[PDB]
This record gives sequence, structure tokens and C-alpha cells, in this order.
Amino acid sequence: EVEETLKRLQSQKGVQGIIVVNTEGIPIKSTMDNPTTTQYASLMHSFILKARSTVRDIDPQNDLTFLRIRSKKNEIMVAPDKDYFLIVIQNPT
Amino acid sequence: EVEETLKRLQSQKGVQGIIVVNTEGIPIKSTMDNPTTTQYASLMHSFILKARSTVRDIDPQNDLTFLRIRSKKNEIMVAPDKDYFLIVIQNPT
Amino acid sequence: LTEEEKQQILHSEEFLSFFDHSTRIVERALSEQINIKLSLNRQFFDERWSKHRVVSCLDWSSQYPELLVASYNNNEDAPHEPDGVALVWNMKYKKTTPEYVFHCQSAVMSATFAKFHPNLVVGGTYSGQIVLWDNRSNKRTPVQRTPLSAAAHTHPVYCVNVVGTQNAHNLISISTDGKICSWSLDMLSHPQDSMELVHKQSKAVAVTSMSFPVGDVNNFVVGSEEGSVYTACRHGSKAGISEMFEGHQGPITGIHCHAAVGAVDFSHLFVTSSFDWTVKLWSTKNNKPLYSFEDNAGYVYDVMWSPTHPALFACVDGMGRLDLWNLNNDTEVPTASISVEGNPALNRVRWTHSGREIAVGDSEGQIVIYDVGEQIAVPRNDEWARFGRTLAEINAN
Amino acid sequence: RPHIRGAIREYQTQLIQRVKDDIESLHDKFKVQYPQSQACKMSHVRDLPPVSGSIIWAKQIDRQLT
Repeated sequence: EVEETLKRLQSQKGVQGIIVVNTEGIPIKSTMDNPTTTQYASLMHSFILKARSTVRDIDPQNDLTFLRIRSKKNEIMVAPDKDYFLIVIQNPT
Repeated sequence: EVEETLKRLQSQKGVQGIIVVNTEGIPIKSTMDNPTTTQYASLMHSFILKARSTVRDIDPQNDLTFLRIRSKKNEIMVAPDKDYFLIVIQNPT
Repeated sequence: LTEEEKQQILHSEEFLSFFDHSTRIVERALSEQINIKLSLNRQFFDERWSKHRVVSCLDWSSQYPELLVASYNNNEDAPHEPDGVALVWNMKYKKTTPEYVFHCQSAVMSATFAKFHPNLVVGGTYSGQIVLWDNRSNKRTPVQRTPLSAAAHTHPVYCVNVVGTQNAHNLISISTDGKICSWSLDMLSHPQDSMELVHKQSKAVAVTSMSFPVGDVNNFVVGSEEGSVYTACRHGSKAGISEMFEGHQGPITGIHCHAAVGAVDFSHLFVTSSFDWTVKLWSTKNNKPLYSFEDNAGYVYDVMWSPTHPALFACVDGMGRLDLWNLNNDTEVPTASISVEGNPALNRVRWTHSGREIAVGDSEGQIVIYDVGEQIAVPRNDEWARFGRTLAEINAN
Repeated sequence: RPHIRGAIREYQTQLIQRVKDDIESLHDKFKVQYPQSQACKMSHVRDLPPVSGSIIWAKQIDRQLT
């Protein structure tokens, strides 16, 4: 359930990229090229960890579970978990 | 108009009211206490600007007008324009 | 970290668009989420703006379907509240909150939509005052108000619609005395064609929830306060309230004609869900009650024919019952004569712009909307033709 | 036809009692005053009079009578 899951969620409402994070957003499984998938997933991973640190600065016993940025050109629905800081690059529809 | 605006938005499933942090990291709007949401909104906007740098370096045209930073127990949802940023806590119910 | 200059920036008008987008995007985040036969779509109940606010009419939006002006007449319970309230509601998101609130200064009666303008709302009132509601600003107060002179808008306009598309959009305000005044979709200084209709005698024809026959020409039926239904226009000398449709037993309160013919015959017919309580069907060239329906309980006020299926309708009573009838399929029985919540006199029933959805304007405030997947456009043209024919025969034997 | 009227009378034994129920329902609805129903507020919406709404209401009950 790797490539079929890839195409399954990429064939949704304009999902430009989705990979469940192995560790620090760099899996071999790339839905797009090296920057958009690997580098940008790593940036969303470390910076969503910084967002975890933000809520941690607000409430240290409150890590992050999800993120949702549905706007003009994307529906970024990032979900940090125990092993993955989920990456979603989407379209508004 | 702030009365009907904040009231109809507070009428949702757990909205704590409209509290907007500016583009500086200062809570320009605060329906709650000043020190608590001031420190929360300040750290929120500092890393929101970090998340803006992140997302704009990833998705070049993502106006941060919607941001559901879901934590382990609450979602400090940000539903503003591009410049200012709302800081309202609501659990992911 | 202080909020001195910050709260004074809040006091400034700099955040008008910001509060508008705050309302919209927080309502985008209204349906909270986690990561780990009538369908009854959604009842529209605002908290402050929809309580002791008797609904005026349910106008539908051409641009951005699944949107209606929840036009509320200012009831006697709220004189101090702003006279006349209109609301828009996102019928898809399933939000208990209206998308944007638009009250008025005159008692709203048949408020409509600024066609081809999602950022603007405009509609008539009790004073005939078609006021402008700007949606780009959070100014719920009417930014532009129609004059209330003698020859101008004076009587309650229950029909303020354009003629055809934006080509020759003549937003003619048909009032309770015949003061027909055309307009455009955006100008609100002086009406386009300020004039007045003429009746056979005693010109004060209180029109009430009229419509247009299929073709949607300037010919408008009359929801006259005395039965004996008429048809007129505003363009030229066709503004005569004289084509009497005698045979009715009460003030025409709910009258809606045949919608755009798509699955049935043409049949320029209009049913009259009025004070006779036994809803009467009528053709635009009949002058006889084509078909009298069930004797409803109490004062009937509204009806509308679905834009999907242009032959069926949904009549009401005075004791809260939505009698939605099928015509090409049945004659003496309706489809689902449901009873709306409580037993009030149902004010409005207007089918959704998308079709197959009945918006029942309730008592005060709330708007119970019955979604249907049964009142579909069944391809029965000769059946509906023979229906109107046989009852156009039985109307006078 | 009398042959069918022999059965029509059997139906009438139920029909006339149901018309008595209808008349009694009209009695109760006539005793229900006009401001009790929401027809006064709806008359204000459609710009109809309340007291004339009561008399047109009563004459409509007379129409159901006849």
C-alpha cells in the first residue's frame, strides 16, 4: 500500500504532495522532485517541530497533533505524530 | 463592527473570542486578559512569521489567512487576513 | 506588548475588511474537526438577528447558488432593533451562523440579491425602499437608501426583480399600490422607470408574492389582496392591472407560476396558494380556477414551483403544514404534505436556485428548509399538458 | 343510481360523521381567535390587516361551511 496509497491521496482534491514522514521528512518515496518533496517536507517537519515548540512555549505539555492551512492555492494539512510530521501540499479544491 | 463580529464567531463550538496578534508580535485585538494572550500571541506570531517563512519558501503564494495549529488538546486557530493574525484557542472537538 | 495603540487601531475603520474576513474565515473554521420524503438540509436560525424576526421573502441568488436572502420583516416585538433584517447563509458548509448579516432601517419586505454581485445585497422593504447592503464592508446598516417620496417608492414592494438577464435588467419594484419603479442592478439614486400601474378601479392593489409565467417576460401575475388575479408589466402601456382571473375566494397571498420548462409541457399556469385555503391552479389565459387543491388549515401565504421540475409546487396553510404537491404524477394527492414545526401561519416557501429544496420561511427567525430528492424533473410533458388541459376543462363545465 | 346508492348510503354513514368532525374542527378553529394564530404577524408581513384578517378568516370558515 505504497504507490497505490500515493496515487490514492494525490488523486483527491488537488493534493500536490503527500508523504507520511519516515523521520525528518526525507523518505525514498517521493511524490515530486527532490526539493518539493524532500527539502520542503524536511522544512515543514523541522518548522512544524518549531510550531510544537511554540505551543510548548505556551503550554510545555501540549505538543502538536495537526496543522491546517486551507487558503488561496493550497490546503496544507500537516499532522505531527509519534513517528511522522505529516506533509500535505494541496490545491484549494 | 466588533460586537456582532466577535459574538457570531464566539457562537461556534468553543471559540474563545477574537484575539488578533499584529504583524509585529503584539496582540492588536484581545477579548481576553492582556498578559496571558499577549505572551501567547507574541510567541505565536514569532513562530507564525517563522512558519510564514517556511510555507512561503515551500508554497510561494500561500497567504497565511487560515492556520489551525492543532495541539494535543486545543487548536490555536488563526483565521485572519494576510497581515494580522487571530489567536483563538478552541479544542479539536 | 501593550495594547494602547493596538486597541486604538481597532477603534479605527482600518479593520472593516479585516473583521469581514475574520467572520468568513472563522466560519470557514466553524465546523470543528479532528484528525485521529424530505431530507431537511438545514434550519437557518441566527441567534440575535433571527428571533422575533418575521421572514419577509426568500429570494435566491443567481451568482453562487445555494444562497438566499433571509429577509426578515421587523416584527412588532423589535421596534428598537433595526427595522428590517436580511441574511445570507452558506447552505453547504452546515453552519448554524449566517455568512453575513445585513439589517436595514425600513421593514424589509421581499429583499433580493444584487445579481452578479456576491459583495452586494439589495432589496425592497415596507417603504418600498430598496436599500443597498455592501458586503465588502462590515456596515450592516444600509449604505445607500432609496428615496421615499410620493411618486417614488412608497408602498411595500413584494416583487423587486429585473427583467431577464443583465442585458436589460429592469429591477422593477412592484408595490402594494402599483408604483412600479424600474432599476438596474447597482444604481440606487432615482429609479430607472419611475411610474405607476393602473387597475380597473381603486388602484391600491396589494400585490403579494407574485411571479412570472414561463418565459420570464415582463408580464407579472398579481398577488392581489382580493383574488381575481391580474397580469401587467411596466414597459410601455402594458402596465394595466386588468386581466382578471375570476373565481378565487380570497386575497392572493401565495402565487407562483410555471418555472422554465425542462421536463414537462410549457403550460403557462400559476397556482394560487391563497386565503381560499383550497389552493387554486390557474393558467395565464384561463380566467377560471384550473384546479382547486386541498382545503388547508388557516391562512395560506406562499408557494413556489421548483426550477428543476417546473410543474410541481409546495403550498402551505395557516397551521404550519408544507403541502408539497406533484402535478404531472398525481391530481388529488400531494407528494409529502409534511407539517412544519409548530402550527403558525407559514410565511414563505421558495425553492432553492439549485432546485429540489424547499425553504420554508417559519414563524419568527428560524427558517426550516426541507431538502428533497423526490421532487425531481420527471420527463412528463404530455402528462402535465393533459393535466392542465383536463383541469382547464373541469374548471368550467 | 339507486343500485349504487344502496352502497353509497353505507359510505355516507362514515362520510357524514367525518363531515361532522370537519364541522367541529371548523367550530374549534373559529373559536381560535385571530391573534392566537400567527396570521396577525403574517398579515403584517404581507401587509394585510389583522381585524380584516379575522373577518376574511371567518368568511373563509363560512366558505368551508357552505
